[PDB]
Amino acid sequence: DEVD
Amino acid sequence: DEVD
Amino acid sequence: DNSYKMDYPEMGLCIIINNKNFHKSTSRSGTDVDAANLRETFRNLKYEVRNKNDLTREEIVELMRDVSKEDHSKRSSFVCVLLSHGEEGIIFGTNGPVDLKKIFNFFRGDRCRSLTGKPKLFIIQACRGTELDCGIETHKIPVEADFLYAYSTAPGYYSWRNSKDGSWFIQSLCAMLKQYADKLEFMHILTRVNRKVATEFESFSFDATFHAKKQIPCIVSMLTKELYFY
Amino acid sequence: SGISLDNSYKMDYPEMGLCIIINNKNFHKSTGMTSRSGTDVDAANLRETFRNLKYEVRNKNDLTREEIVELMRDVSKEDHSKRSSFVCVLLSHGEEGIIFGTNGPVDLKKIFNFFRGDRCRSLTGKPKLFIIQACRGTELDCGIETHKIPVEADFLYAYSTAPGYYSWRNSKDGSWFIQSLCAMLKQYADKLEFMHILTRVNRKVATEFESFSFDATFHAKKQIPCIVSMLTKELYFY
Repeated sequence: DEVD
Repeated sequence: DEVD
Repeated sequence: DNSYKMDYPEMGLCIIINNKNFHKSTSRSGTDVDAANLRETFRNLKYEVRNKNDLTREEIVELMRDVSKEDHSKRSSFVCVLLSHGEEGIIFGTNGPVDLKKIFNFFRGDRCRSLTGKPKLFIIQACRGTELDCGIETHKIPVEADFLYAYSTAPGYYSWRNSKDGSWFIQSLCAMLKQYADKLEFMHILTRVNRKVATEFESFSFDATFHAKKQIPCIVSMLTKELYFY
Repeated sequence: SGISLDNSYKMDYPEMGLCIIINNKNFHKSTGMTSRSGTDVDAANLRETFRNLKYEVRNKNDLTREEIVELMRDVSKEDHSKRSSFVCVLLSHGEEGIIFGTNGPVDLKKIFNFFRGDRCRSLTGKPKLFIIQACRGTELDCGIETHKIPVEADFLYAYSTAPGYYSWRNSKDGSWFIQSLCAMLKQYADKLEFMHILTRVNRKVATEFESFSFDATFHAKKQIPCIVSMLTKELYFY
């Protein structure tokens, strides 16, 4: 999971 | 008819 | 599991804030028609309606604070109708503006626990800017989830009111609710309010600048389920 | 004669419509922006899904801001008369009201406006769908334990996240929102009205997704998509  |  | 549980002992509160007269730091003609139309409509929907009139921005904030601290345990849902001057992201108390977000946030899933997982409906009859539409000829759930923001108008745009009949959006909102709340899902009702407002209303003005203008409301949904009032 | 039921958009034109996908993964070094790993999974998922819905899909990759703008102008100037609807999917870096080309920002309004009823006449009165997978700010959601028609009418903006919030992407699975978007379309586009489909997407993203990070600041976070609808009728894909 990563911020976009 | 009037704008708010 | 696809529709909200609406058979709590109580449907919920319907808070109506009706700002008509603003301090001389204009009068919103016909808003009382709206406030009346909404009271009756949500009365038939079996909501506990509280009408407030002519509230300062401080009163609005504290009204919403206190309501959010109430125990909503026996209530299926929550409704707030805001009637006033506005700008993008802003509603006016009688003596000035307040951030809509500041109102919405009292009821976040983490700050108003007895409404966690229940539909929170905000109906906003106000300007979202000063554009005119000229038309064309034809951690387990997010704290922001389970809000529905029914806007009278697209972002950036004026919202129209009629001094005699009431605002275009509330007129149409109440009418569709009356005809369809015992039949259609809420988004589908709101979608006819979009069509009614888009198709049946057109401004008439002696000022060419404001004449033959149009309006489309704006449905903003963070809901996680379907909502039926019946 | 015969009686009514025009509650629904006319979806039996000879063509369903264009489905444009802008897939921005690799950004110019000078911009400071990271590669959007997993967006290729989204872009494939979307193409196959909207293929099955009988859309004419066009995949574009790594477009500059100028290319993005020119692309949407050209497409807005096409004759859409034999088409039921228009679909645009944006997959990129973003901020509130802003999508990033590979070399800089594009105003989302500037794109949307090409398709206004007065400006793209062969789409007047037809559903215009914008699907936006991108940041709308930097808020994290920590969650909680359980003149005759408007020129702005007939747009739907299905945003991946709430106003002001980050939007999450999984480098292996693709973005939470597009993952759920596609899956609900496969499962329900033959059964449900579009707003009800997007509501299941809201539920799926809200309920089934939570972030796992070695960084406490970004760990155990939540997301809710944002449906923004100017539609005037019901939209069915059958």
